[PDB]
Amino acid sequence: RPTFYRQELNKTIWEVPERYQNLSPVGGSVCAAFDTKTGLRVAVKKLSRPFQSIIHAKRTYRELRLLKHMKHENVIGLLDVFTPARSLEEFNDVYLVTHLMGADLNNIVKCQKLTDDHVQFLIYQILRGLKYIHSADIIHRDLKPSNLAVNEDCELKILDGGLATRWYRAPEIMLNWMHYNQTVDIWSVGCIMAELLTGRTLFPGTDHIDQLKLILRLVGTPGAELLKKISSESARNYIQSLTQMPKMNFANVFIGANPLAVDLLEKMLVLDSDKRITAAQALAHAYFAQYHDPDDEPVADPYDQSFESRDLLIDEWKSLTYDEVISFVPPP
Ligand SMILES: C[S@](=O)c1ccc(-c2nc(-c3ccc(F)cc3)c(-c3ccncc3)[nH]2)cc1
Repeated sequence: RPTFYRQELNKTIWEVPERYQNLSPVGGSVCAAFDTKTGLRVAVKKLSRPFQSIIHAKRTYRELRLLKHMKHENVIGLLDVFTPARSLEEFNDVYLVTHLMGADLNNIVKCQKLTDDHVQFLIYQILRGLKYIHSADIIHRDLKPSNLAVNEDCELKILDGGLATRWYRAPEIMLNWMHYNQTVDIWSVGCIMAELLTGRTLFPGTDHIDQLKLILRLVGTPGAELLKKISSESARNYIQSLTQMPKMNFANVFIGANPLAVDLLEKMLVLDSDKRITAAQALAHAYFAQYHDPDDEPVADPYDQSFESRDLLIDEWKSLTYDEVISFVPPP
């Protein structure tokens, strides 16, 4: 058990091992710091109010559980996990530690003008991660350009993968729809890609209903085929109210962009989550011909998420977590 300094950063206080030095605020709370033990730069995240509510406490175990599982180049994982306390009784803090990344993808579309080859590498990467994630039966639900960490290199990893702007949500999340599927991430990836290629937000909706309008001026109103599946004597309904729309040509909507890419968008941005192309499929798409390599798009171990499915007490969750903290084996 390592020696910990203590120091205060802004209002938040910080209690970490000496192997990390230079703690430096990037944004619970994140600091950039130097890992003497490996001499690589890292991100230390101090979880906010870990075991406040049951809703926090479970959320804590979830985050630790996921991060412990994520072993994949395109997906944030755990270098170190640590608590200052010793024995169960003191335990009320959790700092998570990963490879520092230092820019997110929203400060890229706001810097650069990006090449087609850029979106290529970048989107491939997103789908590389996605696909490992989906293979564990986890669904992101919030992919958006601020959950994608990119380092100076143009390397990218997926942040917050399975913890949870309306702009990147599949329509089926904006219609609640309590029980959908993994292709919701695909919709987002479309929204991200479109914007990477064009420099403007695809669907900058002002609220939840404006957004289903914006989506519709593009992908068009649903065929009686899809309409039937909307669970409503009237939640339905509510769509057909709003005028009937031409499905626009992605080709013009997206003039100038590589037509491989545009064909790819036509398949991600499909109103019907059954006809939405999967992660593993979209990587076999020509757009990624440069990068693709079947024998290098790895799946994940199966992920145990029955825990999700049950009501424990604060005391029961903080205990399980602590089990997770001390049971932690670091990588290579
Ligand atoms: C969705 S909100 O925009 C949001 C922003 C940042 C983060 C966010 N969480 C982390 C973070 C840090 C350490 C971990 F172990 C896990 C995640 C980072 C991070 C990781 C590596 N290098 C720089 C920053 N960014 C999570 C949510």
